[PDB]
Amino acid sequence: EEVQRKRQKLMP
Amino acid sequence: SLEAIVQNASSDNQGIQLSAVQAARKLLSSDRNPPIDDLIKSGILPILVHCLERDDNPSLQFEAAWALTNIASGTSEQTQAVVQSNAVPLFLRLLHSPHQNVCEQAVWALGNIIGDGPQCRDYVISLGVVKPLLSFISPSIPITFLRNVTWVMVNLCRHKDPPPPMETIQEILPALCVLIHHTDVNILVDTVWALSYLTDAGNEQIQMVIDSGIVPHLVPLLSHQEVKVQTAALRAVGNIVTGTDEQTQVVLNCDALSHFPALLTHPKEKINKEAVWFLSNITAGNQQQVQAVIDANLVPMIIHLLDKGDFGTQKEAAWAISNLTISGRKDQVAYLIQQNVIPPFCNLLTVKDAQVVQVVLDGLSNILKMAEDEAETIGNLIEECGGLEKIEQLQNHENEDIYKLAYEIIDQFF
Repeated sequence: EEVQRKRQKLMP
Repeated sequence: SLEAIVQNASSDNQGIQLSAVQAARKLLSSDRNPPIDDLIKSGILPILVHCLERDDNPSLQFEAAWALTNIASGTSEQTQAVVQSNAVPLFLRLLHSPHQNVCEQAVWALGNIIGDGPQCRDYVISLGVVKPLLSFISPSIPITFLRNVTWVMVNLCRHKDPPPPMETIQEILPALCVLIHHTDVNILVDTVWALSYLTDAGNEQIQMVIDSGIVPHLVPLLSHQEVKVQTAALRAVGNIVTGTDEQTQVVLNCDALSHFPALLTHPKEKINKEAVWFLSNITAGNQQQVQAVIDANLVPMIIHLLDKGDFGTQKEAAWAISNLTISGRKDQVAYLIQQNVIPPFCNLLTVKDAQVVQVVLDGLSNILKMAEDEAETIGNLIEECGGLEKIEQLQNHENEDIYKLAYEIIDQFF
């Protein structure tokens, strides 16, 4: 059950 | 100093303003415990939302959209503060920017908002997100952008109370039909997880998924090399086979059962468990679906998992065994008997899970009821297993149904 819901955009 | 950032973000000097909005973005992006509440209480939200309108400066709107994306990635509180500041209509408008980075950041922000919950995604859906979102799917899109689009798609299908509107499912299904032929693992995992959410919302949604034509391309993913793909695909087809007999038959007619030897022997217990759960929803079908399980040679392995599996797999296997005694013929049940189902099925009578004990007593009663000509012999098997002692001490159980049929079985068949 691994499927992201909310994602912070970090500097790559 | 955040009050100064907020002041400067208002400035009519573009350099001052861009610098302030970038400083806010940096404060929200440099680690993954950003000070989101500090920025919200500063008043920066309406200024960033205003910056989303600056079509003359794609860098300004990119930076503001990034800052808002990361505020919206926090608690539901913080996401709703972004929504309350009217960001959603401006993001929807940015979906039509000619500038791919700006589009992408708007998609990312909307994905965070949509993912907060179902009223929130219904608001975004009612404002028309779906069509522009799906219009991005193209061979010419960078793969990292396509993965962001598919993540937003999963987010649109994730809540079932209420599920997304019918019209939205109808729009999203053709996109999933396209993406299920993609080679990238992330795309496939997102696509199949979206399908597993859609098939979990009831039989009408399952019928829509079936009607899209996607199932013959979903079933072969049960044998994908990537276990995350397999896990999602097995969840999705498992959901489908919780439907009617005919919907189940669609999956069976995609050669589904030929994939199960590798799932039942898979190193991963969660795979074994979901596989037996699937199978249990097949043995609950008509006699022909029961026979299809028998002829795929899956029964010895189901019994082996009932014997030696983890507790969750053992529970699903007890369900598969008990279910088979619904529409199965006497000879299909006799085949189970010849496969030595009885000892590992009776050993489950001791588990503290009252539901499992119930299901096993159920199955034992049903099989004994229809095995007349040598029911006595089956009693021997229950007796010499040590299972008769299990029943005669379940006599003193707490649950009403449990000791009820324990007394019933010991009375009629012993």
